[PDB]
Amino acid sequence: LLQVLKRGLQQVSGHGGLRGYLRVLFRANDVRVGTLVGEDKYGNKYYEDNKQFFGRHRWVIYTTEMNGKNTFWDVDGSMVPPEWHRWLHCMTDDPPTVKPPTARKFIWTNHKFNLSGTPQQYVPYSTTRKKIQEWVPPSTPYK
Amino acid sequence: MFMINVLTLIIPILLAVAFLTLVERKVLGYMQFRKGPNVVGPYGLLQPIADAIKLFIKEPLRSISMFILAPILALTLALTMWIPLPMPYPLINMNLGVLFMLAMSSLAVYSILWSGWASNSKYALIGALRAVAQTISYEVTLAIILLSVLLMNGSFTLSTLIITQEQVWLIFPAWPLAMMWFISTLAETNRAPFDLTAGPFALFFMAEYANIIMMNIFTTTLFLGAFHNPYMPELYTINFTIKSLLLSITFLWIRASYPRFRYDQLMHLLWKNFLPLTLALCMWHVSLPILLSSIPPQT
Amino acid sequence: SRGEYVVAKLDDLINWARRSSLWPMTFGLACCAVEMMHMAAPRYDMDRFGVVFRASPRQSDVMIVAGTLTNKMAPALRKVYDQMPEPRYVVSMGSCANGGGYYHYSYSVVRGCDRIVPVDIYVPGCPPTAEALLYGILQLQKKIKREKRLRIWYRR
Amino acid sequence: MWFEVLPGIAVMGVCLFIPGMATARIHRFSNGGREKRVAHYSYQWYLMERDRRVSGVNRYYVSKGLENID
Amino acid sequence: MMTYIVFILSIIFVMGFVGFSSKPSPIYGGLGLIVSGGVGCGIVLNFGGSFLGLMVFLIYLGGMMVVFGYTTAMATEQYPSNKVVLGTFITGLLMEFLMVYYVLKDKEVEIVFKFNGMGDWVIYDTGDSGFFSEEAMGIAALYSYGTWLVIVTGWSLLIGVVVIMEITRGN
Amino acid sequence: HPAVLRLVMELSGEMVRKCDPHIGLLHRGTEKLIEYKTYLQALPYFDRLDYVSMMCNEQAYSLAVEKLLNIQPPPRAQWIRVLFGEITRLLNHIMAVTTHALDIGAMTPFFWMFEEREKMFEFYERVSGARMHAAYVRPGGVHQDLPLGLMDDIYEFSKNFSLRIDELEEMLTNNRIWRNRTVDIGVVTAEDALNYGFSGVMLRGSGIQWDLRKTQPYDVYDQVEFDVPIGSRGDCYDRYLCRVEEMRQSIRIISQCLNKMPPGEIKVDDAKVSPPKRAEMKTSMESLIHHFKLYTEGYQVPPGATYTAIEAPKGEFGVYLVSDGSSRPYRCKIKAPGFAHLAGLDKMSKGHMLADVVAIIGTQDIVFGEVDR
Amino acid sequence: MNLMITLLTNFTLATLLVTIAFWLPQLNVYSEKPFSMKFFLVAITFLLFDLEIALLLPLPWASQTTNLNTMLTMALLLIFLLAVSLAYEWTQKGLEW
Amino acid sequence: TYKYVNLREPSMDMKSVTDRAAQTLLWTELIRGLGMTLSYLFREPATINYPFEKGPLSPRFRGEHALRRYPSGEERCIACKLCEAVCPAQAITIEAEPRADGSRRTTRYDIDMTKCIYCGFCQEACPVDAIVEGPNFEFSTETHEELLYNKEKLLNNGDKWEAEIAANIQADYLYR
Ligand code: SF4
Ligand code: SF4
Ligand code: SF4
Repeated sequence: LLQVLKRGLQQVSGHGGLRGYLRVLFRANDVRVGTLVGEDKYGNKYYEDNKQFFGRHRWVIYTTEMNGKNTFWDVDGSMVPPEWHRWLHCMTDDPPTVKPPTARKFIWTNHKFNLSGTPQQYVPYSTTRKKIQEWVPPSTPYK
Repeated sequence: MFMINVLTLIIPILLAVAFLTLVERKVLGYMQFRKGPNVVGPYGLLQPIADAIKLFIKEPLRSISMFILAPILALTLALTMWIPLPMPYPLINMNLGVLFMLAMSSLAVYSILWSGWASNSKYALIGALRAVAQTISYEVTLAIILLSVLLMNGSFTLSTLIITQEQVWLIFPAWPLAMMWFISTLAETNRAPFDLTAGPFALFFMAEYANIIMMNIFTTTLFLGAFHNPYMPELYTINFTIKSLLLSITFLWIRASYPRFRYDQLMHLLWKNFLPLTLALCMWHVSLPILLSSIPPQT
Repeated sequence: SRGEYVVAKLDDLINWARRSSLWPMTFGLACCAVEMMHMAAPRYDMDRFGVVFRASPRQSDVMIVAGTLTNKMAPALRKVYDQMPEPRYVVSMGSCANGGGYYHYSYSVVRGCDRIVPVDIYVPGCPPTAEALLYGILQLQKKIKREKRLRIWYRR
Repeated sequence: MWFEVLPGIAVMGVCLFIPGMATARIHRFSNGGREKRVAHYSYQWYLMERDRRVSGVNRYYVSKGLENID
Repeated sequence: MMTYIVFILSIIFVMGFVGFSSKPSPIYGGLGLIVSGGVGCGIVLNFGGSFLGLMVFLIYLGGMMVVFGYTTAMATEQYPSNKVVLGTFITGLLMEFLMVYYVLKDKEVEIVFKFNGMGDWVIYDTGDSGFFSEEAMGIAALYSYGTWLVIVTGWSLLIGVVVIMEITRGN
Repeated sequence: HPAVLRLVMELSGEMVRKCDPHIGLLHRGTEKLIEYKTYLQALPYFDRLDYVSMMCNEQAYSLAVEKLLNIQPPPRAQWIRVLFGEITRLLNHIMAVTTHALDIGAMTPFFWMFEEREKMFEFYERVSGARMHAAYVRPGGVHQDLPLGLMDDIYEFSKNFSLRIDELEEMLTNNRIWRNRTVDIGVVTAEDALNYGFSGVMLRGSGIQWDLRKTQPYDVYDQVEFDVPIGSRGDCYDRYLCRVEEMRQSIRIISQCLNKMPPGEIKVDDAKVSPPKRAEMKTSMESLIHHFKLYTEGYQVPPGATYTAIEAPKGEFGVYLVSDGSSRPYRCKIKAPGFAHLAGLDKMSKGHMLADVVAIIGTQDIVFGEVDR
Repeated sequence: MNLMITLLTNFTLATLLVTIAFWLPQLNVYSEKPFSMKFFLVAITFLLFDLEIALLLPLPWASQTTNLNTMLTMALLLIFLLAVSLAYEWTQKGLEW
Repeated sequence: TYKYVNLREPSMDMKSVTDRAAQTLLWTELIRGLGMTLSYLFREPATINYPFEKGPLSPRFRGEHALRRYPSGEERCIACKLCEAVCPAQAITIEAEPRADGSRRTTRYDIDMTKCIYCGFCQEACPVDAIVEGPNFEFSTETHEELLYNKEKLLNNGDKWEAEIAANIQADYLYR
């Protein structure tokens, strides 16, 4: 029984201190840190452990204002870059720093996340020009 | 200091029932494969607190005097029914307290019927009438079994009961009587497998679960416990509290497992299985002290 | 200024208490009800968030319309909708519910559920994954976070 | 695991521990350290009334021990 | 909050009796009779009273009003006031206030009696060495002395059971 | 109150007079919409008219079009179709058990077997990509065959699931009060079983030794070892027992199907009905023409009417096609076991009480989507 | 009167809980819009068994007296009569469904 | 080949009938049920912490309805209307015009994400794999206007990630 009491102390002390323990506790839940696999732009950290079952493999820890939205709290999905989105959904067996990229020059680096309920959100319209081209009345008079 | 005693009783009933709700929800969660709830705050405490708050800010709508008078009776029972419970020094040294338990359970039946009348002529009120009938079919069993388990204790005073429980527990001289009584506690708490069944829902819900904690504390006092050592009563308080906690977890744990009866199967089972067996165990408990020459010291 | 500070902290407190748990009633006609039951699963808990399945309409916090609304269902749908407490929010789950879906060009099918109740969250998919529905419920919580109710009452 | 259900159990057990502790300390605190004299019978009440009478303090628990022998 | 606490609870007791004998709707009458039974229990426990008053409180409140409200709710409706009911309440309240007037402002009240209306601590014992109760060995008779009485009582109740099932369609 | 249906029960007190289901609260127009589409377009209507069975109805419609069209599916596709049909039968039976459990009370094995069903949804996801509405079964074989790394996962699930169904029989099934709930409710005369047109697990559970797999084997079911349980009495405890034993026989069929998987073929070798694979499409000309016209117009069908029926876990799932010689169907109807089981509710509820009526509805695998057509 | 003080405090605090449940929300926003016989047998059945419980239950206070034979005799007679009433309605198929 | 059930009689041997009587009057298998439920109590739960730990998926999941473009080139779309020809909900709306360069292109390309039943026929019917079902699952949009994707929405959507979609296609161009 003492070893279970022993291993929980290393989760507290070895995490980085009681500041970092309480931080990741009140972020959502995590006390299962101990692998420290990857990290990425927007500063997010990616932890893959093996001794847990299928599903607790890969977990993400976000940052504070990666865009300026106070995302210390209130984290969301679509705050992931795409290669880590292939990673963490358990579609593969490779951390995406093995080979991320593609050699095509159109791909963003902002990765504009979910935005419904903002002043900057999508609107539908028509991608179609003039339909029937109404008749132009001439400007000159007859008397 | 006496109103301070009252406040130290009825301020932890709110915290007790709310933390009971988080405990039963977490316990059901781990009975299944669920960590519910743990995300909302540190191990889910602010979630029941703020959820109680949200339930108080629901703004509902609507006979009005009856709708007032039912949950006020329910919650004043939930307050006024922890008075003689002898956590070592009880609040009022009643000469008889178990009959007060029976009387205020009947007042809870009043509460349920008044709510059913306030429900304004519904198939729900027919069902609530049936629930009143099943709830009233239990105070026979509880009073007769309680009579037999105090018969080995002489007086109604319940301090004599805490004297009786020093040598061995009272669970050993009456175990099947205790089993039937614990099933009757499941019965009186109106929860699983004994079901079914607007506002103020927080106050009514509070009344039901304070009734649960009362029945479990009274179960723990009636059948087992520890020794009242004076000039350190907190030892008895701790051991009593631990045993009552384990019994309440077992109570929700038995609720976690079985489908609920049919109403007519419930009546059939109640009468034709508990009621002759109660009478037979009770007449044997009557003839027992005359055949062991051990009648308790009725002072 | 200090009254503004008090109203801001109190409004944030009561909005936080509202977005705390939010137990719905599971309306659930068609196969999207099965997927609601599968987001009640052990592998995706509603109960981690205070979300409880409870068919009691008079204590319903939000309401999840999921399934295929019909002409015979719609009057009873709004009659259930009106016997609900006044802070109410609607999650339309499912391609059928949020715009008719596969049975769109048909009689006896209401074209979505805009035609009965106001809708707040649209989560599409056929069925929407429990994953996606839970992302929708988190976005509902953040909609509740941005509400400024008592601030508008104070500057009213 | 159920290591996490134990804080809820412990906090609710603290909420169950508090009223008995408060009651017992108030009895031992507002009766001069002596336990509050439980009384059920008219004999004991008569004894308690003559006890609070002969003390002179108009408090029954002062108990005026073995001094008025002379 | 004075000497006459038994008298005040008696006044509220008479108030409850007038409250359901002013002929209301019967569930309101059951409410008022629950009030009356509670305060009569208060009166008898003021006389002490430790056993018998709270005893039959179980049978009276714990066994009768529940069945009365049960039958009242299930049988008829009176589903949604009249001057005769409130007028009976007016007359009962006025006669109660007249009794309060003639008790507190005079010496004695005589309808055909001699009531000395004052502090009713009289009569009471001078603190004898009872050491059980009166009620304790009182109702702890019926078994060493009550041969005939409880036999005919239980016999009457068994006949009551068979009468009830016959009327409600024996067998 | 959730179950969703209208029921008008006129009754004498707590017993009965006459109880009638008003259904039609859910009517969508599936038959008319299939009458205005092609076959390949209107396959997902067949996927979701029953929505719990997600491959049995696929299998039924594909066998309907093959039976009308006279094209034998290739053997490896037949064995894969058999494997997914038995997985789907397993899933529908375990849902029926758990939904009767939560409809009566019995809160937790619901959650337990839903964890098992989440594992099987993971298998469906890896195979097709859908969560639940995996179309995946074209007329004329299985589209887009299963990836590498699946059969051993099925093997591990099979062992774990035999243990979990043993633990379910530990929890319930000689449970005292659930048996006391269900003893003698739902008596069914065999004449009433025939004239009222009950099919499947009702006929399995009361009397007649009648199974479509063993009377008209529509596929390679004639090569696997199993036995359908016969019901002894007209009640639902016994019918529960036959459901659980059909689950375990489905586990046996899954084990033999893993042991008998030939490495043959994916689809038919008929490039006028099944579309060609994409590489030979983008190389060859005829393949491109067949892809193009097969997806615009659809394959033509010889005219006539046919009927076929297979084992849905509710019963005789019948699909009846009327096909004018064309690229479109002309009419289709679905003989529904749920509709047939809902038909005899007066005889199943004449001599009981309303809580037991709710138990009668719950113990028959109803969805009220398939009851609609 | 100590218990009267307890009853008064609990009643008043519970009424304050009810008025917090009702008259708290100051945001006044938008105001908007046959019986059976076998129910009755159970109540009278309970009633008569409760009356015989009232006859039985002062038994343990009586346990200290000399006439033990008559006590045991009439006590067994009372429980036997109660069980005879139960067996009478049991064999005359009364409380059945 | 059948196995009919409920073939046991209650044995009139005294051992079996007294074991069933002690089972009835001692409440045994109810305690056995409690033992099974405690056996599932002390296990470890299969609950992924969702907003951090996202659930497992497949390489062939059907999500976003994105579009693609050529490597160092313009839109992979041709506007040959096969996807509107096969779309069973008829959610696809295509109006096509060629530009002045001569190659055939579009004007308007609409997906009713309301009407979309997410088959995959438009993925498995386009001859060039222009429209591709995305990997993700998050649409979750507050207004009914905003779930009606236009062509430029799909282009800014499919250009939000290429290497994801191309990685899935390179993993999955042989089974289909
Ligand atoms: S959207 Fe799809 S899964 Fe949901 S009810 Fe409609 S057909 Fe069923
Ligand atoms: S997306 Fe593909 S199928 Fe659709 S019009 Fe464009 S090229 Fe044709
Ligand atoms: S998945 Fe189906 S409904 Fe959706 S756009 Fe593609 S073909 Fe149309």
